[PDB]
Amino acid sequence: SPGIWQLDCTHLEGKVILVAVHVASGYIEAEVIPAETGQETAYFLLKLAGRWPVKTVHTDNGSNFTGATVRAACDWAGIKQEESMNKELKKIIGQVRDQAEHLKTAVQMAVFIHNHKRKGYSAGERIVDIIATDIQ
Amino acid sequence: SPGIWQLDCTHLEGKVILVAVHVASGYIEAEVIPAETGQETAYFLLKLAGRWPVKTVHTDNGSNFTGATVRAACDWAGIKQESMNKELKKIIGQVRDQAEHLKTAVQMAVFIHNHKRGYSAGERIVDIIATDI
Ligand SMILES: OC[C@@H]1COc2ccccc2C1
Ligand SMILES: OC[C@@H]1COc2ccccc2C1
Ligand SMILES: [Cl-]
Ligand SMILES: [Cl-]
Repeated sequence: SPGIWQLDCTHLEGKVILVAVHVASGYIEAEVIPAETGQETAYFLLKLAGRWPVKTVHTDNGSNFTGATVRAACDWAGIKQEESMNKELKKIIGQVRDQAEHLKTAVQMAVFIHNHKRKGYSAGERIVDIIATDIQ
Repeated sequence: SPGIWQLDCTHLEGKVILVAVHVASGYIEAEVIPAETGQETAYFLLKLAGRWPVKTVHTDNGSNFTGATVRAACDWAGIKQESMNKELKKIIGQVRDQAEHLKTAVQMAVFIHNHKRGYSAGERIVDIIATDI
């Protein structure tokens, strides 16, 4: 389904990365966040939902999903709750880590490479095709 | 034209907001940044280009575009530098009180702008890009 995303966390270098995958396409949005808290998780969900039509997010249901602020953000945005990438994404982060001072910039180089890679169609072309198909 | 974006800056509450508009659809990505510098601008362009197929960005050509780091980010990403805004500050206005931080109001405003509807800016951008594919 076009509105279904999976959010997972991954840790690198003492920092927390949130990785959202659009399940049907393999497109990703990812960010380094200062801490895995309710407030940061809510803000990430708000940003994601402002950019793509997010109906359902599959999460690990952990501690940063149980609070008032996340619940409020999901409610406000119209979002409901209901494997390879974390490792591949880390592999690309690995490949590019030295070219940037900051982990955040390496992570965004990795999002770029992941979504443009053509192995065919890229994940970028796949997401837009599946959503344009749904609108029509 | 599907790969053409316009980036501008706007200032509110002592902070700097970067607003990228996909010119053919009116779809926006926007962020609050800690300063209008070469490094923050290059990182914003890198994020944008990893999410949407950005071929050309129209900028104001100011100081934060003249440096080594922006030039490098645009080169690396394949970007060249050859209405949907005033509304934004007005939506930020409407939602400002519901968020402690300006950043969260700006992202409420991006959501509202892109979802408002016979098509939203979100539907228009995906229609335009799917067609070009
Ligand atoms: O009422 C929830 C709104 C919209 O989403 C967020 C996200 C993070 C922090 C605050 C809020 C307020
Ligand atoms: O060498 C350019 C790359 C890709 O983009 C950015 C953006 C900000 C800072 C460094 C870099 C490295
Ligand atoms: Cl998480
Ligand atoms: Cl600017």
